[PDB]
Amino acid sequence: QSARMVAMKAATDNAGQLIKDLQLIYNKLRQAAITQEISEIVGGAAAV
Amino acid sequence: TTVVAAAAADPAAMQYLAPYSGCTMGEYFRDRGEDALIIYDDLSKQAVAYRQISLLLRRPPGREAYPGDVFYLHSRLLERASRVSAEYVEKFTNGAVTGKTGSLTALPIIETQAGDVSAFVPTNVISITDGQIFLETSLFNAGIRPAVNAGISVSRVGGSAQTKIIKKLSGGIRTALAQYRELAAFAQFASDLDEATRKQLEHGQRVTELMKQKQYAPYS
Amino acid sequence: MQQLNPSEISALIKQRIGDLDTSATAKNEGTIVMVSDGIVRIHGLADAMYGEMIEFDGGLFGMALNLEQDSVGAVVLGNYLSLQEGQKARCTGRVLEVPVGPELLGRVVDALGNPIDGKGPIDAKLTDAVEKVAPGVIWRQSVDQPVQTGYKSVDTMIPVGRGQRELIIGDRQTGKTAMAIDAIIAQKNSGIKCVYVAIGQKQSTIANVVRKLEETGAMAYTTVVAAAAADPAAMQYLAPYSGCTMGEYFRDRGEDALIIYDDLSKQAVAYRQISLLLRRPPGREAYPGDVFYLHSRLLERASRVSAEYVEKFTNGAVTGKTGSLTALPIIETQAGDVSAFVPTNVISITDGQIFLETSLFNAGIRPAVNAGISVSRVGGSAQTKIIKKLSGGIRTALAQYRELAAFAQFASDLDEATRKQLEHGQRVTELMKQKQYAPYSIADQAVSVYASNEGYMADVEVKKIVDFDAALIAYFRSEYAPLMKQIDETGDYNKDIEAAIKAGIESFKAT
Amino acid sequence: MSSGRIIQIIGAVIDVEFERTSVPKIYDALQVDGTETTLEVQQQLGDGVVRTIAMGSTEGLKRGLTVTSTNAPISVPVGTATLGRIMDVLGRPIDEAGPVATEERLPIHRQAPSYAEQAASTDLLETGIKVIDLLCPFAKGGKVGLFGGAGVGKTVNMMELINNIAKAHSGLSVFAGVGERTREGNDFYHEMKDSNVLDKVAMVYGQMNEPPGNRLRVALTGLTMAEYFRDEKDENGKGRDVLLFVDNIYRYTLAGTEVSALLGRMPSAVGYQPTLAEEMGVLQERITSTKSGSITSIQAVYVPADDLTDPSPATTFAHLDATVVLSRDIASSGIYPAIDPLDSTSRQLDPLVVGQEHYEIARAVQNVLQRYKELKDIIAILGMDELAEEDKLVVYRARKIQRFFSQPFHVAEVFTGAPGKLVPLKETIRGFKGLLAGEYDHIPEQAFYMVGGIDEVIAKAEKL
Amino acid sequence: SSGRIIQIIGAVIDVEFERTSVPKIYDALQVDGTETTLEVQQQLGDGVVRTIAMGSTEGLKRGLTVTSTNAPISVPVGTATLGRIMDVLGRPIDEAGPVATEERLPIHRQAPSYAEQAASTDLLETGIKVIDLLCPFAKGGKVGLFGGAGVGKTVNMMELINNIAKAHSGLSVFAGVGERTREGNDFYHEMKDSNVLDKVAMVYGQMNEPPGNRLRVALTGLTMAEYFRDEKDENGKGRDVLLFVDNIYRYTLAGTEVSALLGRMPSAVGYQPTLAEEMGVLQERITSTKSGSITSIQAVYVPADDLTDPSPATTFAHLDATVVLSRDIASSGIYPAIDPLDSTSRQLDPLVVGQEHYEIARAVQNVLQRYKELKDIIAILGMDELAEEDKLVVYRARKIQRFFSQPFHVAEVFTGAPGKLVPLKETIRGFKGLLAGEYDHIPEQAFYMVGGIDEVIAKAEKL
Ligand SMILES: Nc1ncnc2c1ncn2[C@@H]1O[C@H](COP(=O)(O)OP(=O)(O)OP(=O)(O)O)[C@@H](O)[C@H]1O
Ligand SMILES: Nc1ncnc2c1ncn2[C@@H]1O[C@H](COP(=O)(O)OP(=O)(O)O)[C@@H](O)[C@H]1O
Ligand SMILES: [Mg+2]
Ligand SMILES: [Mg+2]
Repeated sequence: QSARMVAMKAATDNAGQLIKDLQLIYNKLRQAAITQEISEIVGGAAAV
Repeated sequence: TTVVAAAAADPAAMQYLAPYSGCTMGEYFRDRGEDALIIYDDLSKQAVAYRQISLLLRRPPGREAYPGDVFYLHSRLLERASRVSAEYVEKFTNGAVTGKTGSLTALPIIETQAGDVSAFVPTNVISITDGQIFLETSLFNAGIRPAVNAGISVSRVGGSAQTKIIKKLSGGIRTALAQYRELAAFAQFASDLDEATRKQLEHGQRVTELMKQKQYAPYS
Repeated sequence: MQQLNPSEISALIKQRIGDLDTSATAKNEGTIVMVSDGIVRIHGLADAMYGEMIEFDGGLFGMALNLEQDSVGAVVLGNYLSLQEGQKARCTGRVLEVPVGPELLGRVVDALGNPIDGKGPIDAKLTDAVEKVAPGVIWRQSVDQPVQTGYKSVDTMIPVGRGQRELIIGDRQTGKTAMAIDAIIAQKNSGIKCVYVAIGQKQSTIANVVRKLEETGAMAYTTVVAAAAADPAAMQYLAPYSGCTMGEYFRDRGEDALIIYDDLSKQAVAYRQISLLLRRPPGREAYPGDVFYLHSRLLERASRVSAEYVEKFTNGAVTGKTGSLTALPIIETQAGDVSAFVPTNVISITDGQIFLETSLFNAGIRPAVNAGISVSRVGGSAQTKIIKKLSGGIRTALAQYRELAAFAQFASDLDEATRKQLEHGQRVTELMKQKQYAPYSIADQAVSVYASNEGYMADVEVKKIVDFDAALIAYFRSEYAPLMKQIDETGDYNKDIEAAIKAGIESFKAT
Repeated sequence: MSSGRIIQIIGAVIDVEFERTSVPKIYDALQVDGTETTLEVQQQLGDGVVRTIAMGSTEGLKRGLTVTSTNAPISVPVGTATLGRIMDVLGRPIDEAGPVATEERLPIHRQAPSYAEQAASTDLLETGIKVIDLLCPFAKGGKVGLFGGAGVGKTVNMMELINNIAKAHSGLSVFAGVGERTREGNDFYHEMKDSNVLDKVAMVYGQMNEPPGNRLRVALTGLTMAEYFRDEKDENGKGRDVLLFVDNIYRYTLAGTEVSALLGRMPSAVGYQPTLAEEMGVLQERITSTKSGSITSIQAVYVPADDLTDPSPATTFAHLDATVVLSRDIASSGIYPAIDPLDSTSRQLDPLVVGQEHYEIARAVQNVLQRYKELKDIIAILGMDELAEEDKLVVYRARKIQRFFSQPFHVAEVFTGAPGKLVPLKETIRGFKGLLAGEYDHIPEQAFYMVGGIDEVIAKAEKL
Repeated sequence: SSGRIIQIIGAVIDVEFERTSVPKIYDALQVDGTETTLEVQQQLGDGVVRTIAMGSTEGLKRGLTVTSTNAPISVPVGTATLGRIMDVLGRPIDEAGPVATEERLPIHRQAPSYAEQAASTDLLETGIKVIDLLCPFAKGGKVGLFGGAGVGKTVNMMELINNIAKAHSGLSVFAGVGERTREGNDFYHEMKDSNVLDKVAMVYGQMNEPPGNRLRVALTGLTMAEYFRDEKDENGKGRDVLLFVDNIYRYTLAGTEVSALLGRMPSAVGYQPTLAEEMGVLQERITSTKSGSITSIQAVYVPADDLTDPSPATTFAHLDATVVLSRDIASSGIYPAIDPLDSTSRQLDPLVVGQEHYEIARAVQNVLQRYKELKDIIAILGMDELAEEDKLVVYRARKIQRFFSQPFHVAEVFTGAPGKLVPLKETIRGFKGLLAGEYDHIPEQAFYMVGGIDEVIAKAEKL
């Protein structure tokens, strides 16, 4: 019982760490997507 | 066999037009009551070259610098590839040939970036084709040669283009593959599952290995 | 058809109606046409040169950017709100000059050689053109000469030679500016030159640094140039070039110097703003593709050169001396953006790089040095024989240690080899720390690292060890003063010297 | 003769022509003849052609209509009477209580403060709130980052800040509503009025019912107000030191993006104006102290999309000096204010700033509060009495700390009775140090709640 | 007669000529005043032509006269150029006076025809365990090095030169394209310390010069190589060709620098849409023909470590051997930092390297692949929660990684240890034994930065 308890605690901690990781990468990707699309739009508008 | 060459350093329009000529020859055989096949190698380079050509014309660009008509290009290209009625060619030959019917199959190649499928040209070509045939890198890296991913590659044609025996056999094979794919997430825990599930997994493993083959070594 | 030329002006048209040629005194004076945001399109200056300074009836200066069939585009040097078209400007014939020489020391000055400190009008004997190219390859000289940081970690893992280039990089308030000023103070007997450029900083901050260097007496062999955020974009975008030009003076006299580039990132931002305001089509992250060239043009100018090259620069004025120039860049990242575009470009050009980890600084480790991604491409050629011999694999061992510890965070079945490796790695970790304004002598690091490699420190407390070192040095400088005297006078490692060090170590362990 | 006539109109941007011998400079002020709308020079288009923005609605207007200039940037009333008055960006009363009393007018723009005037010292503002006073001391002429959602007493904290600065340091208060929603603005007014503090503050709002230029320039408006008050010297020189309240600077950046887009200029990395940093700075450098007088800033900050790496907050942090964050749980725990005493960061947190002992004390408090925070989970799950009794002592002491950091407010006096208590350092410091010594481990947590200095705490404890 | 400037922007210039004579699309242009040369770019028509700069842009004023040569850039060629360092124009910079050859050859030509295509199928060892196992070379093949910033690409280039060119007999050419001058001076001094300096001919274009010089620099060197490959040996076909290029990506970057200024609209990214064409015309000038064989070595910078930026991807399809470095692995301290996974070679079938070699390579590759998939779970769960075979796999792969670290005779400057030139036989024997598990009782560190399996055992015993 003790060992299972400790392992669950560690699992929770690793989950939190991975959550941080994913959140950071998500922010980066959202920024990149916005950049790409706005560049597309401005180029297309500049076409005329 | 015949091959037409558009080397990387060749003039852009040469690549841009070669597949059309290849289609011309393919049809030429098809219009003789015959059937044959052609292979399209990486329409991606062709698309990029046509992009360049268009841009030089100061053409109105679109997403990923692509004008919309690239669709129209590929459509009217692949549209030409199909099988015709014997009557059609027979009258085309003006009765020179009566029995046979014409047919033509083609295979285009699309190259993916990070295996992405949402890419514009892949999106289009998939929307056009009869179905997908897909290969995954890691499977080739998993020794799976070829590395077909049956999870996503299908054909709307179905067994209609298979002989009696092979259609008769393929069923349980597909079923076993589906089962094994189903239990992928637990594949690393074969210690507490059901015994019958273990048997299904073992069968999937064996058939998986059965799908290995060398190169240049086709089977009757 | 297309838009109007911003040069077809009813006045100009009527003038050509009167007569076509002899326009504006053969184009010696120009008249402004188009005004926006420190950017000025002007008609009528063909005598003007690309990249030339442009005088104004406003008493200000302009930067030549676009020489075109009918008009010229230029950027404003200083505030532009006092402007309007229909005003007069001219071409100086001089091209982008700036004062330079010994007189510059201990002055706070604008990016145009203008005294912003108000401590008397600064004079000069020579000015110089700002934009130049770095000398030829047959004129460079391999870097071999020490540069001091007074830092245990830096001097140990990352030697720095005169004429090399090493990036300092981290997140906001990781002590980057602190590292730089330490380096500056670390030069007070080297007799080498040093100068500081700041980009887009608060005037208060600039004054803080100014006063710090004052009280430290640093304002005796140094000069500072300010690019505050209030300053016009072009000013900031140009200031590093002026700093480079000022520095090269002494390398042109066969002497070495260090220039401190602060906030090159903000400089890049400003230049990007300029380019976009010029309707320049952008690429990734809106930066124009020349940013790589932008920085490289600056960076390559600072280096070590062949003595005959300067002897050529001299007219025999120098009998042959090794000319060199070292620089220090600063790049700021956004929460571990190590793969970020601009920094990646920077690394491509630098000969060395140092990155500081945020959490370890928050974990109190100062300086919080990521030994992993921190290198000096020259290697041991930049340190005395003592450091060369004592060091050699320590940084790599530390990196492998941290890798194992990261893998062992869910492992608890260590053997003795890995257990002792992790223990020693922790040990060496806490070794590598010091406080702000704590210049180490070389002998300090020498005896410390020798003891570390000699297991005199694995036996002591992970906490007390810092005291174990401080008191150790105190003991040693108390007792063996001529020994460290000699070695820091020379930096020489001899076997008898090693025996004396061992004697000092054992005497300390006896106390 | 400055009358120019409209030539072209789209949306909000406005174009006029003038004579090629008399052309207004950029940022000059244009009043439309026969109407109360105003035009702002943006870029000289040559040929006597100027492209400008309007200040308000644009309706009914038609081309060829005459407009004059002022040959100068915008000037607004400034003076002592400006308190208790709500004006527009143009400094024109909207309280509808008569015109502005002063005849003193100053142009909105001026260059950045001289390098020579940056005061050669850096010291700390005294406040009586007992929390920032230890953990995040403010510099003199600093920028304070403030975060957290509404309903946690933001207005209340501002109330207390104003009360203290005006009371002890005789500070004057200016508030700027960037992108304000009218209802909360009116509520804030009524609060200014009931709590007898209105007479000491100057108020200007820009609503989100206005074209962007209004919202952009209310900032500089309030800024200049503050500049005038500070540079207004006192007896024997030494004009006051003042505090500036500005809401949602992120809205400011957004409005800047607005006007840049309307000019037809390409976006930035995310899509902001490429010139973003320029206006950000231009705002910043006029926020500082001087050899005469000082100015300090409180700025409401909102982080859209929770991106600490977004360009707008990134540029913000380039000038931030202290960070204060507001909690929801802490307020729900009946602790006011709900300042998290664990995320607030101060550039001034250095032994070279607050002194040696003060620095170490604060660090020790931080350690205790951390230590207890990681204790919390174990206390929850594995009970309490399964730990080191020293750890339990830590628990009690940290609980006392948290109970103590809240205090009555002099503004809270009118709210719920219970007159507030002003407290400086050197007593907070001593009391906290003694608490760290554990010499008060014989007292319930109650004596620390809703109370002033440690002397008061012991008075209550004896009386409890 | 002569033309003159109309406008100046950056490195792009315009000249006005009489309709009687307008220059051809590529021709050398002499600024009649200062010392600057121009290359024709476009036939802007109506006597208007657009060009690029070959020197600094300064002193140039709108209207200054300029003449044509009616001839494109032609530089000296031949043995007299060897052992020398010339500029992008062939002018000496080594202060060795003028080159004693008067043979001249243009920088532009057509790609070799298909009929003249030759095929190289002859192995080429490197003495490098991870490469010689996972990336065999054919003498005369196309080999490229992919890698991000500072990932050690240059070091690998020098190591390969040391372990091939010296053992090679015959001429050799290498050119850097936008490089750090320090390394250039060092490398030149290095050959000067050696005696192969005569055998090599040397070219620089660096990140300190106007972008025009940055642009068409490699053309000179590759033309040198074309000459040499086509130079018939005295009574025989020409000696092989040793080619070495630095930072081919810099070529594309140089094109990018002006691509906009040509009035071209941006491509899918700021790149030029022409990209592929100027890439290919470069690439196809590198094949080995019936006459002569050319060995191409290319270090390729990776922007933002994005392998799938347009430039790396597009370049990628022109090499038989693929070699990419991984930033994290270097951050893990291993040298060389070559990914076992992505790096490939077309010479990898059992029909070339031998059945046994192919089998061993396949096996070790599959093991590493398996571990890589497995690597995530242990991040969540304890490694013990895995099957015993899985633990064996983990340890095997980790020790393989350790074994890949190979000390080099250039890396001693960084550390001090000597390099290792391991014969392929020892490599294959050691790996068969490892995948035989003959060493599943050995500490992992016994494999790190070592030579052969015998050295691994010696280290383990020294442990
Ligand atoms: N080695 C050290 N020991 C103790 N304190 C340090 C050390 N290095 C830096 N600090 C502290 O860190 C604080 C902030 O660092 P610093 O202001 O130098 O960062 P910065 O480079 O200016 O970054 P930014 O440009 O974001 O302000 C300083 O007040 C200083 O006291
Ligand atoms: N074989 C090796 N052993 C140890 N360190 C190496 C080795 N190869 C490269 N390095 C390290 O990697 C860096 C190589 O950078 P370099 O190759 O000069 O530039 P780039 O890779 O960007 O072309 C050096 O700083 C060196 O410390
Ligand atoms: Mg700093
Ligand atoms: Mg490189």
